[PDB]
Amino acid sequence: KGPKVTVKVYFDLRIGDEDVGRVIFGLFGKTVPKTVDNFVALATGEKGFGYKNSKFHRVIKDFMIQGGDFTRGDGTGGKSIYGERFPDENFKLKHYGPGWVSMANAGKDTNGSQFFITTVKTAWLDGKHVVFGKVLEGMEVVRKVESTKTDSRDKPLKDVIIADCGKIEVEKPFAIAKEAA
Amino acid sequence: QYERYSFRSFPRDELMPLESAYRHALDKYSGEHWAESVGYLEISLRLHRLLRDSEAFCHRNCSAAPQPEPAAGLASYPELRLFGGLLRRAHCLKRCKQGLPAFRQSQPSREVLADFQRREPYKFLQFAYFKANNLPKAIAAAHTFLLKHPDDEMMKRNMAYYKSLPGAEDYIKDLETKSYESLFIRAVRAYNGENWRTSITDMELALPDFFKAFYECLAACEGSREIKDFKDFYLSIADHYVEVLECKIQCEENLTPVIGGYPVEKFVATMYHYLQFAYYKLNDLKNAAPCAVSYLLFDQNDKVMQQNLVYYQYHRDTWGLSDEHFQPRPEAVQFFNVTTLQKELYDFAKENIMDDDEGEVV
Amino acid sequence: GMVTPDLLFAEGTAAYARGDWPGVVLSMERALRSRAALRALRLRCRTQCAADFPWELDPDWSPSPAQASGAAALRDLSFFGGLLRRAACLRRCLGPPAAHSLSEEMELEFRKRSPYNYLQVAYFKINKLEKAVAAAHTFFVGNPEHMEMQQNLDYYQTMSGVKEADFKDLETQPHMQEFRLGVRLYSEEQPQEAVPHLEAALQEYFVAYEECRALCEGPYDYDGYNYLEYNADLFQAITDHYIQVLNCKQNCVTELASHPSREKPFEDFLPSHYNYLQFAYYNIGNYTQAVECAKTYLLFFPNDEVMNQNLAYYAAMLGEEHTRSIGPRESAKEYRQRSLLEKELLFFAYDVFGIPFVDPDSWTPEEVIPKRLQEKQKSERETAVRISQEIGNLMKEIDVSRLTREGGPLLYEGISLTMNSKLLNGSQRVVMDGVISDHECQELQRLTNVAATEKFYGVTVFKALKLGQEGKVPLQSAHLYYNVTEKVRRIMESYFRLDTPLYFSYSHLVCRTAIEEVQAERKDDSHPVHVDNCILNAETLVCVKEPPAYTFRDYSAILYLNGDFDGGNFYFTELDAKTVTAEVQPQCGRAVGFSSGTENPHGVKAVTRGQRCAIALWFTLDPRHSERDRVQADDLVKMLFSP
Ligand SMILES: *[C@@H]1O[C@H](CO)[C@@H](O)[C@H](O)[C@H]1NC(C)=O
Ligand SMILES: *[C@@H]1O[C@H](CO)[C@@H](O)[C@H](O)[C@H]1NC(C)=O
Ligand SMILES: *[C@@H]1O[C@H](CO)[C@@H](O)[C@H](O)[C@H]1NC(C)=O
Ligand SMILES: *[C@@H]1O[C@H](CO)[C@@H](O)[C@H](O)[C@H]1NC(C)=O
Ligand SMILES: O=C(O)CCC(=O)C(=O)O
Ligand SMILES: [Fe+3]
Repeated sequence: KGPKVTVKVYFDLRIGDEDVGRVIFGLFGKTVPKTVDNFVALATGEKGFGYKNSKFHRVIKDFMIQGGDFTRGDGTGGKSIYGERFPDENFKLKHYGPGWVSMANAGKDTNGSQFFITTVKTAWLDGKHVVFGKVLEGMEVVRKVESTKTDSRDKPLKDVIIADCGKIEVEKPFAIAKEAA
Repeated sequence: QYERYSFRSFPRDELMPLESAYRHALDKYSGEHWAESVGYLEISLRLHRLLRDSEAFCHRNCSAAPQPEPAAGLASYPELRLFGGLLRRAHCLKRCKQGLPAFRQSQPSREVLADFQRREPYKFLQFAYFKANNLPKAIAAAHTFLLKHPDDEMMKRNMAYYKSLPGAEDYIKDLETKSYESLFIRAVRAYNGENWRTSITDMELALPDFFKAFYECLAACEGSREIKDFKDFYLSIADHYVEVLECKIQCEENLTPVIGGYPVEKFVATMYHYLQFAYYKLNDLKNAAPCAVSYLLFDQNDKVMQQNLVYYQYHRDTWGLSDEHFQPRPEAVQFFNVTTLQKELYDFAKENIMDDDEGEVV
Repeated sequence: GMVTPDLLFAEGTAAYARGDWPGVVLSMERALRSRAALRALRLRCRTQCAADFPWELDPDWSPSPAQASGAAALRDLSFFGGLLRRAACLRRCLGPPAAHSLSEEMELEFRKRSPYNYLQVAYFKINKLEKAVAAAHTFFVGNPEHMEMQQNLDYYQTMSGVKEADFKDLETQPHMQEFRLGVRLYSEEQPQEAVPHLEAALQEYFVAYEECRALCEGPYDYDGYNYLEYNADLFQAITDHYIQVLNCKQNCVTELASHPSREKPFEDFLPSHYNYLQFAYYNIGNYTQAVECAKTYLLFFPNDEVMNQNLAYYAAMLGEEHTRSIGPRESAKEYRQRSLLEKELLFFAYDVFGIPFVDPDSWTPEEVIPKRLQEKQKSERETAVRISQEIGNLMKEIDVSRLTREGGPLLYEGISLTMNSKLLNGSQRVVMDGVISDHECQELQRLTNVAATEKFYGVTVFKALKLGQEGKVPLQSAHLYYNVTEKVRRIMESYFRLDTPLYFSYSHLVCRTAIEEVQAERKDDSHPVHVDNCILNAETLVCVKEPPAYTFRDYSAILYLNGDFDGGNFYFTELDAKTVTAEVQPQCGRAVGFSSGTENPHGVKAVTRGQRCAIALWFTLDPRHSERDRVQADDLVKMLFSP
């Protein structure tokens, strides 16, 4: 058994001035709503501000890649559609392995607009962050950005830019497995 | 591992947290040391048995606590009465659990308890016994583990290897055994040996033991849970009980003895069938009729025993039978009530309360 | 169904920022409507689901011997079957549950009436002045210290198009608008127009009480990240949640009697209702109602002398048979009867489980408080008059605020007084030497170094006790930590001349390490200048006390454990965080104690090449905002060392 996906949002990454590929996410709009609704709204840019032309500001190797802060580039901003912060909904799902998306927070009940794509099984973050997605396709592209040259502050030397980001409708919610990738 | 065990006088030398003892046992097992690992694994088993015995003793006073009659004005507010009784029972439990030596150590995590209920340590125990020239104990541990997991290929290979050795053919014993199962086996042997009084006495001794074990197991299923959602009052205390009920449903089937590799289906019905036959063969119908009525109660759709009951009813003025010796025994009625109520509650709960946001992967 | 209010509020705020007046007015009105719609839906579902499935109580069912194992199971099954039926009804009625929850900032914004400020600005810019003055009056009543809205109301008053009765309040509860108006009419020697208003106030009070009691069945309140270590059984979790719900239901009598125009809730609300009613009825000429109201007031306070005199006068004027014929009102009887049982249950829970409860009523008899709880209240009362006598002697022997609330006994032997408040350039400041010896310095340092496996690690006393129980850290170190925390609490309470008992809020054993690989060009402090009560805004030289900050803390104390490092000095700063006022040098045995208000902004300098070990302690004077982990720690210590 596993959770059911309901929506699919896709990204189009770019390191430097060279196309790399496309990452397609699978979001659980029934297990944890109001967190998918934030991610979907920012992806399509319904309310003006969105993830377009954003940047990944933490490329910590063998741990995770974190991005989504569009207010400023240093990684200490970000606002959601429900004001500024909104509380954690439920910790039903865990970081089962690589390619699982979750909401990065700076305390308790401080969900904003920053996420991170897990790359190794982080069992010590369970019960602290809320997981709302899974990387369905393009698992070889997320590993391209991770192996880029980075300085001491974990900021990549070459900028990573989300060129495009949209949304694909799903006609029939299909379950997935809690294994990896 | 259980010969030198006493719940009251437990040696204070080996009182350690269960998790620490298990960790030391596993660490020494991986370090190619055998005797010390055997001792530590046995100590961990004894600690688990002590923990279960202590938890099954502090639920004896609290449940059997006749509540005092309250004031006159309190009778008009039922919610306050119910939850005041709940607070008093919780207070009694909390006070009682502070006096026992097994509750003053570091309590184990849920995954370790789940592993212990799955009889996992017995694999290590049998291998360590084998590597220490303890073939009878090794085969006993292998058989004990096989009793719970009838689908483990490695255990079949090991057990077949054990049978190949000479002499190791009559030491097949269960390390985790219960009194009622032994009493039932002795009663069955006596009944097959055309002995009636001994069989009747053994069955009548075995029934209350099974009921006591059943109610202790039911009481031991109301444990903690893992917090992952934050709902309202009723909606959150109606999920803890759903998990508790999922645990409770399997207590009846986790206690049934296994004979010949096949669990004896309809345990209580078989007990009452044996009792009815034995009582009838002695022409003591005063006790024979209620056993037949109870067997009807547990198995409604029968053929031969219904015609039996017809014979008893129509010929009631032949041996002497009042209108009261035609009703089931109170214990059978209570058992039927509890089992049917739990099944009905689970059937109702898995349609209106359980969430539907997970499916089957294809 | 109805979209979440916070999304609509965000849309309206954005529209206000851009300058789209129709957008902001539409969004704010939609948000205000949706909040009330959701509240009404919750109330309706809860009331209907409670009315559909009554508890109905268990029958007589004598226990009987030798059959007491299955009877308990049957009783539990009945109780949980009823519970499951009610839960199913609620799950069917409510629907999607994500829309009923919102952050604390949004709730605070809705409590302070900010949409009405936005709406009044928008309505003025839209030329709809009547609604503009209505919104301005609503906001002004919400916040009485706002002078700009008073000026705006005056400007609206100068321009024609309104009246004095045109002003309307759209947020205050109906039972509160009728009480004040009736009281004002009665104070103007006009009893004829005062009685119907007070009667309507009583009716609406009972209705609003029954409505507010049905909204207290909410989620359990874990202490931050303490839901990951929660190991309560079924029947303990049920009682924890029920006790919290009962506390919330009992804390509504102090919410229905509070108005934003005042800084203090009304005293004895319902008995005051009956007192004004009986006075007005006597003034009018109606006498049976007067004696009935006097009796139903003496029901609550049966030892009053003025009301007894009034009742005696009324009875003397009337006949004995009539005065014996009429009694109190039944609604007050039922209200008091239910509240007494709830109070009894809460006092039992406080006595046994150590869950605090502060009585919101003054008419509660002494027969509902247990015997052990009664002695503690007596000792707390005696120490209040002993401290008061000490203060009077100092004043009669005579900067007042620096002599009558400082200079305590310092009970424990071996403690000196290095610097008082005068030498620290401020008020409510102290520095003490030699609270603990060097052996305890080493013990605590090793306890906080072993438990670890700039940087930062802190361990609380409860976690230290649990780790000592498991076997990772020594147990005597945890016991010593417990003892030193209690000793510092007692010393701090005694020095500052406190009469109300001082409770615990938080404790923390911190350890700061400086990494020398990133020591090149570090121009920031280890701890920025802050205030433990407010949240600081140095741009305007003021703080605001809000939920994002722990506003319930009253006193602070810091105890140091070593003195071999570079930097790490503790310094006090004035309101603008640029000028140092005092500085202390860490050595173990030093205790820095101060009040955590806005008069003592502090900070920690940068730590380079060493370790800084210290214990940080914060105390409260409010028994409700106490530490919930100290009861469990005390229970652990009781059963570990004196079992
Ligand atoms: C349970 O413990 C209490 C503790 O005082 C005792 O009074 C009571 O008799 C005990 N119950 C049984 C059945 O022994
Ligand atoms: C218990 O079972 C008997 C017979 O099966 C039935 O008559 C009785 O009503 C049941 N009791 C309850 C409480 O369901
Ligand atoms: C007093 O008031 C009640 C109703 O409030 C009324 O029925 C009664 O007639 C009044 N008594 C007199 C003397 O007016
Ligand atoms: C802590 O104080 C108690 C006094 O109640 C004393 O018995 C105990 O020995 C003390 N522990 C340490 C480590 O000083
Ligand atoms: O450790 C210190 O000196 C100050 C700590 C403090 O004031 C705080 O934690 O708010
Ligand atoms: Fe501070």
